[PDB]
Amino acid sequence: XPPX
Amino acid sequence: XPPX
Amino acid sequence: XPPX
Amino acid sequence: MSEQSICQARAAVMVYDDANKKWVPAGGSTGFSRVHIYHHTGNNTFRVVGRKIQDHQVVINCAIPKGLKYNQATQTFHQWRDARQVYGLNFGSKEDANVFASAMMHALEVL
Amino acid sequence: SICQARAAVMVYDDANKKWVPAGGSTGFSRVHIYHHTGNNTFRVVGRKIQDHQVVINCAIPKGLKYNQATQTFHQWRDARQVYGLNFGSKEDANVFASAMMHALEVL
Ligand SMILES: [Cl-]
Repeated sequence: XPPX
Repeated sequence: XPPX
Repeated sequence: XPPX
Repeated sequence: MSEQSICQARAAVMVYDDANKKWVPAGGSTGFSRVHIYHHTGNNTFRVVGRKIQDHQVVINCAIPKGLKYNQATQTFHQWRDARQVYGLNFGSKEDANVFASAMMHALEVL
Repeated sequence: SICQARAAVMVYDDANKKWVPAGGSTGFSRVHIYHHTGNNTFRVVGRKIQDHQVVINCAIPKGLKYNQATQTFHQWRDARQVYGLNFGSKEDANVFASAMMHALEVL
C-alpha cells in the first residue's frame, strides 16, 4: 500500500 | 507500488 | 445512490 | 431493498496519484463526504459509496471483493486497492474510522 | 493468446513487506494474456515451466494501472494482492507490456  |  |  | 446500509462515516475520500506520489481528493475537489458500506442481501455483495456533503457529488462507488485487504494505516486514515486506483478514507474523527472499519471487517468476514 | 513471455511471477506479501513466488514455488513461468473474443475480455494466465503449476489467473479489468517499475519488472494491483512480473529479458518485458497496453486500449 502507499503511505498515508 | 512496492519496489522490486 | 446510483447503482453498483 | 435491495441494499442495506451497514455503516455510515464522515470522511474525505482520496485516491493515490501514482505519477506524483501524492494523495488527491476523489472527484477533484476537497471536502468531506458521507461514506457508506452497502450490502446487497440478494447476491451477498458489498460496495462503498460516498457523496460529498456540500454538493452531493458521488465521489466513490466501488465494489468490495472477497479477499480485499483493508489497511488501517493510521487511526483515521484507512485504504484499499483495486486495479485502477488506491482508495483512501481520511476520517473526520477516530470514531467515524472505527464504525466504518468495524463494518468493513464484518463484510470481509462474510464474503 | 495474444502474447507469451517468460517471467518469474511474484506476489507481494503484505505482512512481511517482501515479494514471494506466486503459488509458493520458485522458478520461471510462461505468462500469457488471453482474449475472449466472444466477450472482449482479457486475463493473465501463467504456468510454471518446470511443473506447469498454474500460478496466476487474473482478469484484466478496464482501467487497470500497469506499472513498468523497471525495464524488466512490471506490476499491477488488485484488491487481494499486488502482482509482479520479473521478466527474463527486456524483450520479454516489452512484448508483454505492448500486449497489455493494447488490451487496455481496446477494453
Ligand atoms: Cl500526500
